[PDB]
Amino acid sequence: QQAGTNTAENHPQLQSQQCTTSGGCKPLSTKVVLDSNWRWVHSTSGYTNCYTGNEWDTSLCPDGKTCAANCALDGADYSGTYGITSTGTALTLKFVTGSNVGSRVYLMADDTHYQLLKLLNQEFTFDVDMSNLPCGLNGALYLSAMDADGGMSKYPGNKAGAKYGTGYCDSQCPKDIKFINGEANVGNWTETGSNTGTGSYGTCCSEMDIWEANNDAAAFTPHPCTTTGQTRCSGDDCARNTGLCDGDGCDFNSFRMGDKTFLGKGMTVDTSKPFTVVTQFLTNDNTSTGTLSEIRRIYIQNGKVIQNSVANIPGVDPVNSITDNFCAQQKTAFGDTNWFAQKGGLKQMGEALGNGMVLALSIWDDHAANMLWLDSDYPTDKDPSAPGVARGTCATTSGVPSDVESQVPNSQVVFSNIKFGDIGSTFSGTS
Ligand SMILES: OC[C@@H]1[C@@H](O[C@@H]2O[C@H](CO)[C@@H](O)[C@H](O)[C@H]2O)[C@H](O)[C@@H](O)c2nccn21
Ligand SMILES: *[C@@H]1O[C@H](CO)[C@@H](O)[C@H](O)[C@H]1NC(C)=O
Repeated sequence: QQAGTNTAENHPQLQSQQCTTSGGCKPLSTKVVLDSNWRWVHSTSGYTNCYTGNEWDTSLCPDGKTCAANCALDGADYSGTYGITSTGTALTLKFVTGSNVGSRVYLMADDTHYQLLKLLNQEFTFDVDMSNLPCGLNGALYLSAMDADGGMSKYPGNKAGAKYGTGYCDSQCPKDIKFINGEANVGNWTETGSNTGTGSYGTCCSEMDIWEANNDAAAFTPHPCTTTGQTRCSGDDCARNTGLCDGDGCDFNSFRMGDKTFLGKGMTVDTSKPFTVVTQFLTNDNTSTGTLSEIRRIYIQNGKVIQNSVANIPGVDPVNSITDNFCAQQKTAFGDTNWFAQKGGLKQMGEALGNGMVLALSIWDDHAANMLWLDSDYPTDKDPSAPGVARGTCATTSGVPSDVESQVPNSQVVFSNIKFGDIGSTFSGTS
């Protein structure tokens, strides 16, 4: 895609902190940038749309390469169009803004580079307010193995780069991404919604879901892929689980793991109020070259340090962190194939983490499964009483996009106090 000039692109500021054991925490002047899929796409020589609603202009975009040459991504009115605002340290992502639904942004080191986080033997910490984020919604904070420049160096067809949020990929190998590898994904374009469609290509990469949640339920989930970095896929390579990527991931959702009173409104982690979420990525030898061996989670709310809930499933060790063993036990017990292990487990996830990954923050609803996998029973044809079926208390009728968009359009998530660095250094304790 080309870079458009009709609308100035000003990235909202979102300060983060980098922390070390000896030096404590220091501010970084990071910013956020809207993902390219949400942007206006128009002719380089004017104002004519290359994409309107859910279809491409066949004149400007008769094929992927011609499209990318003819078409520019342009600047965004963050608040006005997409309901994205920042105080400078707190990011608010609103659900529905006019005809726009949801958003995704990436943390930037500067105006043309994503911040590249390397979190092996490190921790990531943030605050979240989900008080206005109900059933059916997902306020997500996660890592994707994108390139810092959004693919600009890799793909001659992409002259827009990170400044315009290009180069997305994740473990779902999404085919609804409009620009991939510097070409518009116009092949066999198929409408899937009023403003969405899919093309013949997907874009795959390893993904660490630090946070996927609403005020009813939350999950953290590593997703390894056999690839290395952002990879365009075709055919069965795009297929979830059987292809390049572990789309299911190895998830830890406290409720799914058999503790139904740990997280939610008025629970130990009280989702009706803001709280702090710490995620630590431990290696076997406590070095940044070691193998990722454990993902720990600690919560802080009202000054109280809250350890992660314990798994309570027959045939699963009662642990409270993600490990390769936990993952094998959980998959066996829930009846899910361990695609996680097949794609290389924590070691592969950690290799991705070590290579550096981009922070994404997003609010979305779910046209495929109504977010039932997050906060309800899933699959909808399995016995709810079976280990792993029940993930939340939301009704199985919840999360229909047309429903939530009508019913709770002003839902929002607020992500704040972003910090990362040495294990045990982004928060402190005392008696
Ligand atoms: O909830 C755990 C997974 C779930 O993956 C989840 O899908 C979501 C939608 O793509 C992703 O955002 C999550 O990161 C992923 O872990 C599968 O979509 C579901 O079919 C299933 N069945 C059993 C497990 N799971
Ligand atoms: C690594 O650190 C953990 C603390 O989280 C400690 O229990 C363990 O003994 C350490 N391992 C080595 C080899 O230093």
